Amino acid sequence: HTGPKFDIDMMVSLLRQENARDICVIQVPPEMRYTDYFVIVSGTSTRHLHAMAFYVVKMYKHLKCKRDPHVKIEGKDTDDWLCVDFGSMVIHLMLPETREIYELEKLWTLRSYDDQLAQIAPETVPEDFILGI
Amino acid sequence: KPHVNVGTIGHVDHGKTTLTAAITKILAEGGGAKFKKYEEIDNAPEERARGITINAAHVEYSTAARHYAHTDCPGHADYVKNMITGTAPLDGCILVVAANDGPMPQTREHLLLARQIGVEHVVVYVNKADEMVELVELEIRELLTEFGYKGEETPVIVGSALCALEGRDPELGLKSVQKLLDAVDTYIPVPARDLEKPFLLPVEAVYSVPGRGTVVTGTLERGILKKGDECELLGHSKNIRTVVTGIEMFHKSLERAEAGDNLGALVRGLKREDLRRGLVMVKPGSIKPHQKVEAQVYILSKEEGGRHKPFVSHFMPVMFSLTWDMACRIILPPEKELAMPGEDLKFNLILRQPMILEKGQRFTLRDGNRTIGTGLVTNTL
Amino acid sequence: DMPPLTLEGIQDRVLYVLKLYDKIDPEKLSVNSHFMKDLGLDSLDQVEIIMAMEDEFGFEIPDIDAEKLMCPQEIVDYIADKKDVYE
Amino acid sequence: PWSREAVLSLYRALLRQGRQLRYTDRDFYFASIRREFRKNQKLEDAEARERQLEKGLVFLNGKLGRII
Amino acid sequence: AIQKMTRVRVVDNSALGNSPYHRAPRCIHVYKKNGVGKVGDQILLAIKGQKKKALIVGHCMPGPRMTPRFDSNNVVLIEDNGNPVGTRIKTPIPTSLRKREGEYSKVLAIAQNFV
Amino acid sequence: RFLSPEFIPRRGRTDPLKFQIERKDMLERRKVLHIPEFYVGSILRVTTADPYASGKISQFLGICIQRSGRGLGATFILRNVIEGQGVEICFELYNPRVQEIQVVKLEKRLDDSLLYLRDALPEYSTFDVNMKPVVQEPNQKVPVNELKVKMKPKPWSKRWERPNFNIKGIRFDLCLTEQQMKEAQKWNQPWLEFDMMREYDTSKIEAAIWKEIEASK
Ligand SMILES: Nc1nc2c(ncn2[C@@H]2O[C@H](COP(=O)(O)OP(=O)(O)O)[C@@H](O)[C@H]2O)c(=O)[nH]1
Ligand SMILES: *P(=O)(O)OCC(C)(C)[C@@H](O)C(=O)NCCC(=O)NCCS
Ligand SMILES: [Mg+2]
Ligand SMILES: [Mg+2]
Repeated sequence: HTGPKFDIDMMVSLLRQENARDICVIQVPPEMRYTDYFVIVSGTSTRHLHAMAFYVVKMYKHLKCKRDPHVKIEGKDTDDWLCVDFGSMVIHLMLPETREIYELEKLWTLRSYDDQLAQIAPETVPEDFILGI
Repeated sequence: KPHVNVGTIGHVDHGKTTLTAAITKILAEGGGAKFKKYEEIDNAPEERARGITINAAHVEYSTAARHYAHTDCPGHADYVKNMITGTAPLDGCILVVAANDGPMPQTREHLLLARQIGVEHVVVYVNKADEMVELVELEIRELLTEFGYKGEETPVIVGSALCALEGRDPELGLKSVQKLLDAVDTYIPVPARDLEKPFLLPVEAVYSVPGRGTVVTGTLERGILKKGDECELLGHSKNIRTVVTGIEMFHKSLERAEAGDNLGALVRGLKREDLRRGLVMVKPGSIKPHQKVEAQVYILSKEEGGRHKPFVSHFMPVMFSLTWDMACRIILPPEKELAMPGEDLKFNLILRQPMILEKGQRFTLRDGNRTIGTGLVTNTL
Repeated sequence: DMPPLTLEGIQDRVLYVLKLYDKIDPEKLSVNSHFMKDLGLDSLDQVEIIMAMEDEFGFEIPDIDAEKLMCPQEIVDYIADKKDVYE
Repeated sequence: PWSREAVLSLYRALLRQGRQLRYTDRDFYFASIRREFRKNQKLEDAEARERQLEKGLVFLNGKLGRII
Repeated sequence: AIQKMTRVRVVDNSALGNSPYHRAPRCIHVYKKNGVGKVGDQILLAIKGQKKKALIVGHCMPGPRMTPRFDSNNVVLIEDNGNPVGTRIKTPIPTSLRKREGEYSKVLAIAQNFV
Repeated sequence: RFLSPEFIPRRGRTDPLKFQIERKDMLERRKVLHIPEFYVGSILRVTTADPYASGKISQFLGICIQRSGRGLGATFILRNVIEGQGVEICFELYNPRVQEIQVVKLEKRLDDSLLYLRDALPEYSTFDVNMKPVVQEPNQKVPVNELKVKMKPKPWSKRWERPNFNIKGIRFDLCLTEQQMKEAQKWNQPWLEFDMMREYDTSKIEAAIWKEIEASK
């Protein structure tokens, strides 16, 4: 049981040996009440993504503390996007296609200041509440 | 106080753990180091790394002459895993033989793998002696000759492990452990440390800056990096001659590199397309890739999570060494039909492409996302 | 360590880094042609070039002057301030 | 932009941080910052240049999230 | 509680949700043993002459104490796969969505505000 | 003196011992976490531990709209419009999960409940998430906001115009008509002001609670 713990340095190196295409590991501050560390990794094919996700979870259980809760992989039915949540780490397995459309790194580095939030504007009801054509 | 690692080795019920308890017990009288209970040593703490679970008992005893670290294992299957993986490498070893049993073909494997761990200095102890004792002693010298040791200079000490632990025989039990203490202080008590060997760098990352060139990062284990050194990169049938320009540590320029440090090698006049992970950084003419390799691989038991069905020759697992991944083919040695789980034996495994494999290069064999074997290179053919 | 800062040797190492760059090729590259116009490089492109000079000689380039450095000849003159070459 | 200096300063400063990267793939980080500064720029109005610069400035700070 | 024939609000940057239309989106079906749907539950939508699956994210009916209570019925459009069609969630989502059983991680990933 | 609403018990057939038990438990918790004097109009920022995360800290700011419950389970509800979404959270006072309660702006409104703020215009419930606390001298009368609020169109969550709600903080003139007002008057119940056995005096009760509290400290 005793030895290596579950943390970024071990987890990333663990990913890299399965030919992780790109890795973005993001430190999340405590005010954003989600996780300590956000991770995005890309893949070559759909079956390659399953390979990685399933290795990571398998290795997790090996080094897992007894009281450390068990984890669930998400989106096995999905083609392009797979996600696994740990205690204080969150990982997203994607094609390059879905990276181009989600821009998860941009959202989490700069929150309210991203381009995607700028295009969309809040809709307000008119004064006296009368619509005109 | 110089500190080295030394570990017990031998057949089951040869009083290995009793000696381990005894050697710390006598030192407790003097108050040299912290001692553990015999029953405490019986229960080995669990160590988990690289998908391999091991019950290794570690006891720390400091003799007056030098500091020592000691390792104990409950089982033979536990013993082999420790030394093949080399989680805690041992400079010396103690071979323990029972008076009633002495040498046994099972104990042979213990000394046979000792050739592969690069240890050629051993200590023999005889226990359970409560002229027949002297009869078994001569075969041990002959046994060590077979492996490649010279049997004559090996120290063989008469005593009883239980006598030493209970302190009932000062002339037998006590005199034995002090003789063992003196024998280890005679044979390889001082550690071996040199950096004369050419440096090997498995490339962890390939990093390119325009107007700077490719930076390749790796952890040192042998050798020292210097600037302006003409160097060779080899791997995946790609061999190119180039020169080191800069070395990077803590994002600073440094002339000299040290083992156990992750250094960033700067190279010029090369393309990022050619330079990928899986490449190895060495001096030219030093080493060459070996396609066919002899190695002793421990096949994992069903208990840990190894596969239930034993494999036949021409089986194709996945070979993992350094930073490179490749699949291979295992041909089983003759007289054997299949290789059952929980049993370790030497193989001739053949890689798809010629890839570098040297002596003492630890590896794990895999099938997709599952581990079936861990092994160490015995010979390059 | 003291390297001999020969003006000719300075020129060689300056053109060495420019041929290392992807955008510009040695065919149209010359000692006297400037980056922005002649070699057809953007302002952001320039920033990377000066970084190449930054780590090579190991002396800091302030952002105030980095702007005016738009020519290889300007550079070989600028780095001549580091160690005065006459010849 | 707000200042022609400020944008070139920002492009410089960001790439300096890229050297200090530990876990994140450094080739991708550089590629991602390059293309951002390319396709967005060369075509903008005066008012939105105040916003896009600020977006980069909070990237520099990394207060809300820092890539490592 | 969002049941059959309930008007909902699509809180996404998705084109389908934010498109101007004569009908508000209606809850066709609730994927629960009993018809009532609380937060985290999946429901089927009739928008713009098509059926679409959606995740309930906050509602007007009071819940457990420290859990937030919204003033509109907010849903996020999702594919059958589980992939959200939209890219961003402007509106805050409750944090409770995390610990609940199912595929919530992706939606959390694209959300900005937690309340 | 100010006694927290929770301490004064409702009319019941509950034995006094049950209240004594609960009071002791409440008072212990008050020592650990300072409970500020706040009113229904006041603005509060509450910091809590977030169980859905690994002990990360959540703060929420909003205007109090109601304060209810008795004993340990006593509660209050905070309202606020976050970036174009109305949010209401009910908080337990004696929940161990809560880290800190601060009074950002201590004021009373005209009426004791503000649930009508849902039907009021959005801006009346929109409060800045990051605002500086504004403090007054200790021996000052608790300030009252005499704001009346403009409303949305007449379909409301409840019929506020009816005298049972007795809302004094709504600009009725703006939204309603005279005939609607006289229609609402049909539900007046004028005897109810003078019903003598309907009243609940807490004078002696509060006195005994004070005696317990001064003993505690
Ligand atoms: N008579 C005698 N018995 C011994 C001695 N050392 C160990 N034993 C016996 O060996 C048994 C324990 O074996 P153990 O040391 O656990 O085996 P190992 O750990 O596999 O070497 C006990 O039942 C002891 O009686 C000895 O010096 N003399
Ligand atoms: P350089 O000479 O290629 O040009 C500098 C510039 C591209 C950074 C910029 O000043 C420019 O010419 N275009 C302004 C449009 C723009 O997006 N401004 C930068 C805001 S981040
Ligand atoms: Mg033993
Ligand atoms: Mg209603």
